[PDB]
Amino acid sequence: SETADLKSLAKRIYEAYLKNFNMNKVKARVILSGKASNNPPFVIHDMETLCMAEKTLVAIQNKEAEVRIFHCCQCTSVETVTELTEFAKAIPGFANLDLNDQVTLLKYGVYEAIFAMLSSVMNKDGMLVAYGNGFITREFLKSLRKPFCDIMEPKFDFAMKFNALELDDSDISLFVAAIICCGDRPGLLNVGHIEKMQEGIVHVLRLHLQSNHPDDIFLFPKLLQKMADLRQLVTEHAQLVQIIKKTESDAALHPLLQEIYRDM
Amino acid sequence: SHMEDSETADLKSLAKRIYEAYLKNFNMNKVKARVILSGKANNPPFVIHDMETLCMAEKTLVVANGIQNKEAEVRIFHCCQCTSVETVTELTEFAKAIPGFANLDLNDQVTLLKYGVYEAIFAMLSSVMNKDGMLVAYGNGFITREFLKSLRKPFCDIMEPKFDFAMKFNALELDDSDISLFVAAIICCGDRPGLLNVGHIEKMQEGIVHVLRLHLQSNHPDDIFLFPKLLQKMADLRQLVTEHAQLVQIIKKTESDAALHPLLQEIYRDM
Ligand SMILES: COC(=O)N(CC(=O)O)Cc1cccc(OCc2nc(-c3ccc(Cl)cc3)oc2C)c1
Ligand SMILES: COC(=O)N(CC(=O)O)Cc1cccc(OCc2nc(-c3ccc(Cl)cc3)oc2C)c1
Repeated sequence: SETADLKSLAKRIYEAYLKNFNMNKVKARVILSGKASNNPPFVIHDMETLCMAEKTLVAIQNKEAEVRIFHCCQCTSVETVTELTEFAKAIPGFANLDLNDQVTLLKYGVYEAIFAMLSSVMNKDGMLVAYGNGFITREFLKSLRKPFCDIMEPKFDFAMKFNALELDDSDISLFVAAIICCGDRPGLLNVGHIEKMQEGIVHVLRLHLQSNHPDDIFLFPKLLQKMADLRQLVTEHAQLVQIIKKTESDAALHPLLQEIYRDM
Repeated sequence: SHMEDSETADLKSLAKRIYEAYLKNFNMNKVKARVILSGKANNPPFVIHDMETLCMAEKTLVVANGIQNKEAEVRIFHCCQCTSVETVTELTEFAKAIPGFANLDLNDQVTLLKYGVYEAIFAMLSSVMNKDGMLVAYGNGFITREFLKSLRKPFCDIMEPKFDFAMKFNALELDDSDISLFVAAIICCGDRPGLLNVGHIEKMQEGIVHVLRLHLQSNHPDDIFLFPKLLQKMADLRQLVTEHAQLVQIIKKTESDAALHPLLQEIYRDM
């Protein structure tokens, strides 16, 4: 045993994952079963059901129904950004880094990470919203007017492909941690150590997937591709967001998310 | 007041003569298709969702004589054509059965058909589709939309746009009585280029359009504006077909193992 060091680290990240994230694949897959355990979610398929949801599920009414979704989306992503930061701090090594390195990894990582975890609450028909109490159809999102329907579709594409890997929360913890702890991110200060720290989380991820998915020994290689597809997905997302802000008159970009995009 | 007059018994006759012609000449219809999809029909469809079930399908559904060893995308491509060629035939027989259609100039019979057939195929294709996939092989098969997306460019760009159409179209909750009339109005279009007796064909559409109007008002008095909604769909199909005409040519012009059926070639020549 020298890897007894590593098997440890894997639980430390995954505990941090279970702690700092209210929404997880195992919880999300149980909800959408039909083995609902209590009440099932509430489905949104159009207006009527949307505005019944905007009643019972949120805290708006003045505005068009497209921007309601657009704004609601940011409420969720900001919460998640917060959860992601608390999770980043609970990664061994992350705290040790320059303050301005802790901010940069987080800047370029959070979205790649949001969309990877977003797959957990998506299937082909829709996604789990409002803390898991709601569910909005993919169809409904596509049957919204341009350019707002071009928003969510590409993420569904990603998720279907992603959930085909049939990863679990233990895999997703390490995977997400490999996304945050990335040495590519422009403007890093201690580039060499972030890399040594990456190559370390990458190692445990590789071996974990080999214990958990012996049935596909090439899963890790495939996650490195998904990591690639995520960076493009985010670049793509950056622009669809820019555009909607610089055209659509009632489009309100939260100042935190604005900053994240600043100099994308 | 008044019982039913024969100026409008002529109309329920038309909507009646057309509907039967539709049942006579189309092997697949919306009533059949939904029964097959609910699994309330009795060895149900066979799901295709990967390479294995694709290949193990062609074995027990179509074995390929002159295709056995091609790629996987080009199989679907060719497979698709067998179905549409079989549909054009069914569409032509159905067109011969529309009152007035046989009476038209022989060239006019084939021009209305040239421009109508794809508009009608995709309109009717909606019957065999849901959000997940579509019925294939005379009903006995089923292929995931998912799987059709999970092919490469530009092959996976073919079938998606028709799923967009169909989901919106099926939301109109139309039935075979409506579709029969709608298809007839598609074929009988006074709009199509190079027509030889444009005035009579105009008049002919107008009659079929008028029957469709009142039939929709009867069978769907809950959406009194179903008819206009359907006029929009005609438009949506013209462009769906147009876009489709160009992705086919691309796939012909580029993809070196993409054969276009010679009947379909002729059809496409000039759109
Ligand atoms: C611009 O919006 C986005 O596409 N995103 C937010 C961002 O850029 O920060 C991406 C994104 C990230 C995470 C989740 C997300 O969508 C969640 C989400 N939540 C709703 C919604 C609408 C009404 C009610 Cl009552 C409840 C929920 O819709 C959606 C798509 C969307
Ligand atoms: C070029 O092919 C096409 O996209 N089309 C044909 C054409 O243009 O004439 C459009 C089209 C028209 C009508 C139906 C259609 O889809 C039927 C269809 N049938 C299959 C298939 C594949 C393997 C097996 Cl074993 C069985 C069936 O796939 C598809 C899409 C597709």
